[PDB]
Amino acid sequence: KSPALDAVVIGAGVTGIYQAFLINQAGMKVLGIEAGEDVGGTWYWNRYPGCRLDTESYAYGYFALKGIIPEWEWSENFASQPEMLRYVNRAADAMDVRKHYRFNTRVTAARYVENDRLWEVTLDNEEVVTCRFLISATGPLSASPDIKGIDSFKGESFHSSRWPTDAEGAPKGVDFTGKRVGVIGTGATGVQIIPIAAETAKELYVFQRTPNWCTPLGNSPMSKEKMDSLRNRYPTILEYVKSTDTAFPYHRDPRKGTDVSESERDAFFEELYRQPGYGIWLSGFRDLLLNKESNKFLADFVAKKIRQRVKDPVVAEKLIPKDHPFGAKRVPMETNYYETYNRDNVHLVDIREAPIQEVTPEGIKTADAAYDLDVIIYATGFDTGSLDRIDIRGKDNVRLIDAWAEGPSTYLGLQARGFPNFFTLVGPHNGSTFCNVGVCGGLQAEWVLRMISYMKDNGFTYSEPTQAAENRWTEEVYADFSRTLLAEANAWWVKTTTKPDGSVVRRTLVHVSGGPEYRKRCEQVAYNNYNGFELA
Amino acid sequence: KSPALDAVVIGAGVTGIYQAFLINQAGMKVLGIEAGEDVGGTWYWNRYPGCRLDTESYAYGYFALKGIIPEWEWSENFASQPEMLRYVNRAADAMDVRKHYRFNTRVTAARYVENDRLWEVTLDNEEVVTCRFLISATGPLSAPDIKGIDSFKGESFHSSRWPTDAEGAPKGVDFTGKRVGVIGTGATGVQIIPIAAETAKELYVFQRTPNWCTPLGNSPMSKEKMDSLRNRYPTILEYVKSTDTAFPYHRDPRKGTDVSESERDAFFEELYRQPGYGIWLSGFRDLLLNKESNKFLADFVAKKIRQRVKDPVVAEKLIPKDHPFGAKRVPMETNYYETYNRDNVHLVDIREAPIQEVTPEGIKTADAAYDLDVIIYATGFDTGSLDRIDIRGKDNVRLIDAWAEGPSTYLGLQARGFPNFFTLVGPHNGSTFCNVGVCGGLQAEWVLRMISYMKDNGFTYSEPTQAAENRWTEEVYADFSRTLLAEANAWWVKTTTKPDGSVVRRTLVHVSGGPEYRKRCEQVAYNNYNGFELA
Ligand SMILES: Cc1cc2nc3c(=O)[nH]c(=O)nc-3n(C[C@H](O)[C@H](O)[C@H](O)COP(=O)(O)OP(=O)(O)OC[C@H]3O[C@@H](n4cnc5c(N)ncnc54)[C@H](O)[C@@H]3O)c2cc1C
Ligand SMILES: Cc1cc2nc3c(=O)[nH]c(=O)nc-3n(C[C@H](O)[C@H](O)[C@H](O)COP(=O)(O)OP(=O)(O)OC[C@H]3O[C@@H](n4cnc5c(N)ncnc54)[C@H](O)[C@@H]3O)c2cc1C
Repeated sequence: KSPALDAVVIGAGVTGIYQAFLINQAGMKVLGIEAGEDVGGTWYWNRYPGCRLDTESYAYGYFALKGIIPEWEWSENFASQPEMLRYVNRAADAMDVRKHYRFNTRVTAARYVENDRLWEVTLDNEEVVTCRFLISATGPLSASPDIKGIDSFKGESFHSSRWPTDAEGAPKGVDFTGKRVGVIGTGATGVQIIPIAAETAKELYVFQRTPNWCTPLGNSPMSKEKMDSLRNRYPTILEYVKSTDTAFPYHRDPRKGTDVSESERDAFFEELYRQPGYGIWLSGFRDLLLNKESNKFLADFVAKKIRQRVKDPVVAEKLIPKDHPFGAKRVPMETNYYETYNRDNVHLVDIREAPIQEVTPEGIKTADAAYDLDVIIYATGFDTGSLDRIDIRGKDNVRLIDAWAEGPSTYLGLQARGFPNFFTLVGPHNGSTFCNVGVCGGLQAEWVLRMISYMKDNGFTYSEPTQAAENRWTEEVYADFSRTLLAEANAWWVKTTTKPDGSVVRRTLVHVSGGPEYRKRCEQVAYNNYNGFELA
Repeated sequence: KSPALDAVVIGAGVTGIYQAFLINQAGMKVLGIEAGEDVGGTWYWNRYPGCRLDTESYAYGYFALKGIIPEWEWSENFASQPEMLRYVNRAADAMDVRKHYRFNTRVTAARYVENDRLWEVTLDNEEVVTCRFLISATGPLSAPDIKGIDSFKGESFHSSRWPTDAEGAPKGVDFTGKRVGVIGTGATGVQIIPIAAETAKELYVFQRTPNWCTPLGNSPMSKEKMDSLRNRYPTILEYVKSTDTAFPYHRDPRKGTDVSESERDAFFEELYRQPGYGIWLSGFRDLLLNKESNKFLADFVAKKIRQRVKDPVVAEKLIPKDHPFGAKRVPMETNYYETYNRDNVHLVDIREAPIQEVTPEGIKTADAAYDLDVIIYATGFDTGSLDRIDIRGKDNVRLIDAWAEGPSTYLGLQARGFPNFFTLVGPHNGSTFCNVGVCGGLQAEWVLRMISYMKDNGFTYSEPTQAAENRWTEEVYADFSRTLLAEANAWWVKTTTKPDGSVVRRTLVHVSGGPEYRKRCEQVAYNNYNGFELA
């Protein structure tokens, strides 16, 4: 049998809708599927107070850089969620892409049918569509707590992954006047929520096990003159972000930390720290993430600034990580976060030394005290992937989740052996963790378009990585990872298995190779007739 | 005073015409100047028999890849000069670029007017045109001192100016009944020699020392293949934009010394028989970094020459002993070695017996006299294309004097002393080992972006700072020094001892990978052209 569609794209975040647009544009039959009511992905689902980009708006706005909505005007240097959603909606208007999508629809299963070289996609556990190619754009991140009696709390509970919204689409109940509020989690979302909650809360208790390194965002409104000169510079901006390791508008200093004196370093860090955006991390010395000494130079500088900004030295010290290097995790940026602790009604609770024994009807119970609360905010982190919710079955009925149980195994981060004609766009296993996804995801969608077109042009109906290509690729991805500070720092990012026979397999959950070098490899493969893929 | 033009572009080869096209398309006023009649540059001036690409036609044809002439059809895998000239003509037609050019016109001088931030450009030592920006696209290569050349009574042919018929094809390529001498076995000689031998009564090749050459493996391009190529143009473009040379090849990730002798030989045998430059560009990653690895390949190619040339004494005179393989841009050949197997073809070693003079009757060497009906001077390449122009910067300094110790630039594009002046496509910015169809196109795009940024911001002055130029120029020498090229081509380095006794070394050749170099250029452009003072 022949499939009804050339492709199904799962997801209508920035990645999915661009893939669908490209495929329709090339004259092929695409159906998008989205669980929500409309486009946006991240920017549709996440509506908690202070939700905002870490990437310069202009750099994230690939659809404007690529001339799809070249006239777009950013109002802020780092756009809030509502502005981001307007951006994605405007892009979708211009792409005329909503008409290819079925919204309010979940893919629950997808099954490869060997004899027909197609995928059977089950929607909402009932209807089945068939496509030659299945393309996942289901999100590089998933909702992340492990404490008794959470459901027993009799006040208002808020979860940042599913913040309640009103009729407009704005967050519900962010006015905390008269309320004692407890926040669990000081990761990226916690450091955005904490300062805002503190504006109105009667009291605010922050339950922190271990701190993250955070740096100031430096956000400000975008003037008309800046926005115009940016747009005039788009051709250079595009070429620049295509050429940096992360696709952020930053590149590392060519010197090592020791190439300069303590005096120069301090002045260098001071200047970076006060500059809006990720410069402090991404413009740092070349060995920042390769050398413990070099990393300590910066980590000690950031500590110094945290002690400057927090008045109480006891509290200051609890906000400074002693257990991991700076820049081992996508660093959260913040707007007046550390200053929040200077408020009379803000209290830091160290739950490492006094762990939470249970959430109770009245609040939170640690080993050391009872906190009577009206509100608990679960400012919960991020990893388990977006694909696990789908029962994906490849050849011989193998489950993707079993295929990847000892860690992701792919060729080029895009296809897995066992699962022909299936592309996995934008995920930690192909570089989303440290990427400007706006740009990285766009370029990846373009590469997938070119492979599908090549197959169409050549009459190929089957693609699957060989065992050798997959194994070498995955080993090489791990080898890249292991040469950095991330490997010792993030233990859970490496799956180590000892096989029956006795071989030891090491795989990283997170691909950290530079984008340009990654894409150069992908073009080497594409030009040489998709070497490493069995095509038929 | 305000300049009449935003820019003057010197030259109508593929680089110049593209630059001029870009600037006019951006809505700026450009004037092109070209010494010749029409467009083509290389492909206009070089009309000798056997002239042909070393780069796969589809990969050189950036104008087809970029959608300027997307419908173009290559008739062979490595296009002959006549096909290339048609390519450039068709591109120029589609670009509507000839209307912006002065032809039959030679820039003789260019002077920077400091009070006015513009260039005065002198044409054929008479008319003066003014521009904000001067962009040289005068060619990555320029241009024999033998007593008595004018004394020969036979026919003399110079490869750089082969006479043409009315249809513009080489004249006098039938040597039936003629005794022919060819002086030189660089790129042009090895293209001319096998063709001359098809008809010559007798052929004498006057060779000082041999080059390394490899088989081109050229063949006609079928419609089927052309169409499949056109369909993958998006991929082909991305690939050539990401390889080190912009050729459609990338190095093997392994070091030569890491692969066994039997494997290596087999690897080399397959590449040797594959059309184009794979034997060099797809080779081991350390070919130009490790002497033992290079020697593996040089020994292999020598084994192939001994196989192809029947007489071992002649074969050995055709195998270089003085240099590593691939330390110069390697001439590719069509049946060149086999020419020497013919009974009427003779290799004359002029190292062993240098030429004394040309005489009315032929050539006299230290050893013998050769009676000839035809002499072909198949000349090679040194001096730069800019040397022919009297270029004066601030305080009336000559560019010749500013670059006397070697080229000194920022980003290979502008030189301190010479504001608003861009040098496109020359050995000092990567042309030697590049597919110039692509590298040059990309360079022109970068310069256009800089010029557009200046126009947007109202800047009328650009010049590299001393620190930027020095740092850049020193790095370029550093990368160069860590390759075999430093030992192999000693004349590619200028070593000056200054009056204070300090030693300055500059490379004449920039050898960084294209992608890396362009990344550096974008780092600069994004950061408001840091290292250029702009005003
Ligand atoms: C708060 C926050 C801030 C961020 N800030 C940045 C930033 O500044 N810079 C940056 O580069 N990245 C940032 N990101 C990362 C973000 O993931 C990417 O920028 C980008 O939004 C991901 O786009 P996407 O289309 O790949 O996936 P998503 O935006 O996650 O969209 C995936 C879509 O798939 C749908 N879906 C999933 N499964 C199914 C199914 N089974 N059936 C039907 N539909 C399904 C979901 O409903 C969702 O709409 C941020 C993420 C978060 C959460
Ligand atoms: C025989 C041969 C084969 C080659 N094969 C390849 C190949 O296969 N692949 C590859 O990448 N490269 C090859 N090259 C290199 C070649 O130089 C480039 O490919 C390319 O043609 C250079 O283009 P250009 O526009 O930069 O300069 P050119 O083509 O050299 O043109 C420069 C133009 O400037 C004009 N000019 C110079 N000075 C003045 C002046 N003062 N006033 C007015 N006009 C002036 C000249 O008349 C000329 O027309 C080859 C070169 C030669 C000689």
